[PDB]
Amino acid sequence: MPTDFSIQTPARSAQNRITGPGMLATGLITGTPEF
Amino acid sequence: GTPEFRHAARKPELVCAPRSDQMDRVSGEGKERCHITGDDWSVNKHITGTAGQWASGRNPSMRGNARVVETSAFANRNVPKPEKPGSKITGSSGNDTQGSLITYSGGARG
Amino acid sequence: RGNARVVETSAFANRNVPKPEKPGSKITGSSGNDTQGSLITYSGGARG
Amino acid sequence: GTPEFRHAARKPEL
Amino acid sequence: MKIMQVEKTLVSTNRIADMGHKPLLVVWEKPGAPRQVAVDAIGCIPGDWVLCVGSSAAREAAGSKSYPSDLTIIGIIDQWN
Amino acid sequence: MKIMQVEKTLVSTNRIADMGHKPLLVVWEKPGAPRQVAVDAIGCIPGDWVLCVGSSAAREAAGSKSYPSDLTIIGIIDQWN
Amino acid sequence: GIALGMIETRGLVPAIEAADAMTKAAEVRLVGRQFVGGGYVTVLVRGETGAVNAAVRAGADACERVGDGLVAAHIIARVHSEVENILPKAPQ
Amino acid sequence: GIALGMIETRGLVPAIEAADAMTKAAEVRLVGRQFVGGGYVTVLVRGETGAVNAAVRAGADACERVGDGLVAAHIIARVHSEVENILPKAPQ
Amino acid sequence: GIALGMIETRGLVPAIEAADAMTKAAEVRLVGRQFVGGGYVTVLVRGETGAVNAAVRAGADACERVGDGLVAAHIIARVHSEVENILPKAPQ
Amino acid sequence: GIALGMIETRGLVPAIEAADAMTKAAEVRLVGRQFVGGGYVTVLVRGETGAVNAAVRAGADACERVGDGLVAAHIIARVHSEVENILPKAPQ
Amino acid sequence: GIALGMIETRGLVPAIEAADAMTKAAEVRLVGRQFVGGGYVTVLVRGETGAVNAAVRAGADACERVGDGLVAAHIIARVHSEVENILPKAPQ
Amino acid sequence: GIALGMIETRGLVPAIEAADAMTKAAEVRLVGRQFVGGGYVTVLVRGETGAVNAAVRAGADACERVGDGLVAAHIIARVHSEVENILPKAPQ
Amino acid sequence: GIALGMIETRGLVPAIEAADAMTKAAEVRLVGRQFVGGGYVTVLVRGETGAVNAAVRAGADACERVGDGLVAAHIIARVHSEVENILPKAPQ
Amino acid sequence: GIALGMIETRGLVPAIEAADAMTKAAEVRLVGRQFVGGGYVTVLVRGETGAVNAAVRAGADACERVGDGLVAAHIIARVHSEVENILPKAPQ
Amino acid sequence: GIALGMIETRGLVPAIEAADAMTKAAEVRLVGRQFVGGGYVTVLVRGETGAVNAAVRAGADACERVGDGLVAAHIIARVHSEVENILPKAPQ
Amino acid sequence: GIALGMIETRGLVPAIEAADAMTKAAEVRLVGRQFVGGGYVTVLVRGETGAVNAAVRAGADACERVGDGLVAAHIIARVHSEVENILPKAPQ
Repeated sequence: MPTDFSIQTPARSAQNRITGPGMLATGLITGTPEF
Repeated sequence: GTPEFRHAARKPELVCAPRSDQMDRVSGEGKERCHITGDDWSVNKHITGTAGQWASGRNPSMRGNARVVETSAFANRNVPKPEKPGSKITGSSGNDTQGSLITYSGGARG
Repeated sequence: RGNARVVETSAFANRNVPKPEKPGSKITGSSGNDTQGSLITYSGGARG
Repeated sequence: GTPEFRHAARKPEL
Repeated sequence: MKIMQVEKTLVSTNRIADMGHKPLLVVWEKPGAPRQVAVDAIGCIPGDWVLCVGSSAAREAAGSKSYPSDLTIIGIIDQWN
Repeated sequence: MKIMQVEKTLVSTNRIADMGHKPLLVVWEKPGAPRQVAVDAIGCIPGDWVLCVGSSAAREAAGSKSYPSDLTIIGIIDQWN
Repeated sequence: GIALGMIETRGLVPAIEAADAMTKAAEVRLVGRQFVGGGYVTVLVRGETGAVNAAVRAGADACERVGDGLVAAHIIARVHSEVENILPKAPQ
Repeated sequence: GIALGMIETRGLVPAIEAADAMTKAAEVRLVGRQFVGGGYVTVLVRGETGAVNAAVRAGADACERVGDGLVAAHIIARVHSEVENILPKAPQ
Repeated sequence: GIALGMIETRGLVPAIEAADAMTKAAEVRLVGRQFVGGGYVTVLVRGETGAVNAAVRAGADACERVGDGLVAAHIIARVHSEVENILPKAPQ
Repeated sequence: GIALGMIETRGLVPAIEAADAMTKAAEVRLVGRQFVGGGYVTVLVRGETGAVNAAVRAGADACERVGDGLVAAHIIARVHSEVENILPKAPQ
Repeated sequence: GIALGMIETRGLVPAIEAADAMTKAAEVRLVGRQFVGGGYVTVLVRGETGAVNAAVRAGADACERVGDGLVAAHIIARVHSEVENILPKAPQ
Repeated sequence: GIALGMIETRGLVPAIEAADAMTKAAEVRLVGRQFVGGGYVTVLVRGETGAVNAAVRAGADACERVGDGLVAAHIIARVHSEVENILPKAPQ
Repeated sequence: GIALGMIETRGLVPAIEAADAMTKAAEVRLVGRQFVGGGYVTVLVRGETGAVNAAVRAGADACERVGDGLVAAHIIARVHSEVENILPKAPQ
Repeated sequence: GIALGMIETRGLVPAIEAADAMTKAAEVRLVGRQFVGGGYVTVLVRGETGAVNAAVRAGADACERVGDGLVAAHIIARVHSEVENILPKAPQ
Repeated sequence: GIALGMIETRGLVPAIEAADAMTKAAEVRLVGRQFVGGGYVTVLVRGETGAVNAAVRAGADACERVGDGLVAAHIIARVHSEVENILPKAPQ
Repeated sequence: GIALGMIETRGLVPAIEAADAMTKAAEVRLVGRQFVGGGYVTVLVRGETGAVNAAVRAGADACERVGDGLVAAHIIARVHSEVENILPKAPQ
């Protein structure tokens, strides 16, 4: 019985965290901290 | 009465939850103790938005460790008190020993 | 004689209906605040 | 707020 | 007991809670006599000659031995005047 | 009960201790009538028509059976005269 | 007076006892008597707020042990204008 | 007279037995029979107080073991001028 | 307002309480009180969906302890034009 | 169409929900509402046979848990001409 | 009238609920809202005695489970000419 | 009179009860009402020594079980001249 | 929209967070902030009833986490005229 | 109204079912149906906050098992004024 | 002709097959075919509830094993007026 | 600035330390210091989002061990325009 879109999809390859310059070199910096 | 039927022939006690057993998040018209059926402004867990994490996570917050004594008339309700004034006065004075503690100059029972 | 013996909806059948907790009064001052008579009630189910 | 405190920070009933 | 005619009703909202939910009626020995008030233990319409009892008796008559009342209507006279 | 108007307050410092801390009010059936005194079990301002119970009941009316007074204000009449 | 007292009973004999007792207790006007259905009968009085409070309390005590009994005794001192449309003005 | 006897019953057979008994047992006038709903029927009589007391007593005893029985039997010595308007003047 | 809010009560005293509590809690209109029979009385109000939600919640809380009680509390935020025939336009 | 669909409920609140759920659900006309006594209310609809089958199922599901609930949900695809006299034509 | 209803609460939310209830439930006038300190808020109303009794009862029930709750609900039938000067004439 | 009675309470409702009861008990003048802070409210009366003794005893009994309760009832028959500087002369 | 929503919090930081959340979440206007004392802070929002309900709920969720937290959340759809005087209708 | 309700689905058939249930349940307005690509079809409704809560609840229940189903049911009682420029005004 | 039948399929071939089967099997007019994105196509019919309940059964039988298959087979017996804006008109 | 920072503390001495630590830490303005009541003092700062982030972290770390301590440390990156009316502009 035909069951699924048989077309492979790039978007549907996954599932049918915040990346920013803030991430870069976090450990190295020494300075005022925010939270 | 359906074709099938003829061929085949061949809950809460109270609409309003107990007043003692529930406390409502929003009192007043926001109360959810009574079960109103129908189209009623209530929202399933399916539905997302408006409240929950959508009101709670917008602004960062830190809850500090400072829970301190309340100085108030109500917190002082059970303050330690000195021994109650008494009266050894005799004669007709309206010397009631059973009512509220009236006191005279120097903490003398009145 | 068919098989249909069903509930009576009546004042007498509702005599032992489940009822919500009885209103009480924490009112003070001279109000004729009798707590022992029949349940009089005010607007909002407030004991009267 | 003592310099040290900051540096480190880096009865009867009646 | 005294033979007193009901004149009207009386209403004290600030009445003591010990009075319970009991009607109170202005009464008089004749029109123009001093007006007393009695707990209406019977149901009496205005203009009714009635039987009013003394104080300790009144309390029991009004429904409880400790009831606060020194006057109570214990009956309506079948015919008076 | 009697319908009596409050005229003023009364103060006995030498009152018996059994009277407790209870207000006392001069009362009268009309201005010019004999002045009685009643334990004010309700709070009554001067000029208030009031309901006053008599024997026995009064003792329970303010304080217990032990409490003394033979006259007590058991209410204020919502409207009189 | 514009306050509404009302006493409901399981039948008419308790209701007449309530109406009589309410009318006798204080200066209130018996404005209606209703057969709700199922044997529920309601008596409704309109008077001054103190008078209605005095009436309803006396009516309920009178009819509590009369007949099948009392259901409700309610006082409403300020009645909304919208509810005055479903309230009788004179008994039938 | 202006006294009222009311005998509520479950059904009309006990009410008609109650009303025969009341009317034969004292000089009282059957003023009404009311169907209240839920099978409550009130038979109301009017006469001087002693007649109403005798009548209500006879009626209660009569209608007690007839059918579904007596719900209430009540005497009102004097009836308020306001309760008069909720009371049937003549039987129907 | 085209939302309907209906409270059902056992008896009329709880229903009048609900009408009053609903009409005073929200800008709703008491449109009718219906004696369904079996001692069921339905009070129907009509206003905007928020006013009707508030009003029904208020009515339910208010009538839950007056008399025999609340049988139902319901909202119809949009009502079909067919049902407007079986719905009472004005309390009478 | 001449098919009859008939929801019956204990109370009027469940019945207005059933009527509204039956009218929104399919192309059917609400032909009447009856108070049968004893708490019972019967909403009746008329339309083509499939219209009525889809309405009487929408109505039953809607009012099933509203008020004292559903007593009967029944479809008759053609009614005898004698049964048309005991059926209302338009709601009142 | 010259009667006083006072409803002390812990917080102002229970006090505003207490004052809405009092004002809607009887013909009483909100004369003041006082912040006493320690989170005690007194809402005071003035009207004839029966109105104040109904109002204070409604208010107490209303403000009881709102927030930190009711500290006190008290009625004074007649208020001394001296207590008048410690009482707010108009709300602020 | 120059004697000073004074009654302190955990809130304003007990304080008004005390002031009213004191003013009603005997011929004393309500000279001040203070919000001490923390919810402590003090009522102060000035009158003849016997009148003030009668007033304060009656005030304390009145407010003992009202609200959160009584804190102090004190009588000072002869008040020092220096203490009359921290005593109010007329209430606000 | 005359509906009134008040959130009582312990502290001004919680109250401010609450206000922000309510305003952002729903259509409400921030009518007032009153410092109750004892540290209770009340933020009042007036809006359409439903809007007010949603806003208050959102605020409650948000405020509880920060500071001491929610003391109360209340919605009064219809505010009596008298109450309007006490609540700070003016935005300040 | 300004509340926005949004029911995304996997296909147009689950979104026409969701749109029908939303529009019938409450007084909302389909403000746009969107094809997002991937199969996602969003149904956006704008009405009062009470109406939108009722509508989205009805829509989410209706389309849950229809077709490929419900992805998201989401209510925003008030969007920011900049989020209103990426919202459709009328359906295409 | 107010009911809607809707077949969603994975491709245009299953959809054209369903359209043919539906239109041949009962009295339904083909109102539109929508490309939904992601390979979903939806064939909508409009007719009576029986015509349509018979068409959508016939259509799902045709296209179940044709191509990638059927995603949804839904019938809406009465379509809300608002939902008709998001529905293709019959010239499609 | 647009971002709001807030440090609540139990006492002024902890708050002055937070105000100093916050203002020294980043480019924020001390817009207010408020005595809430009950010994709660809030220090409020308005600057850019980055500065207010860095500042409020400095304050919370400084005042935590000072005196009674910190109740809360909150950043609102953009308060609603309505919350501006209840926010101080310059300390007093």
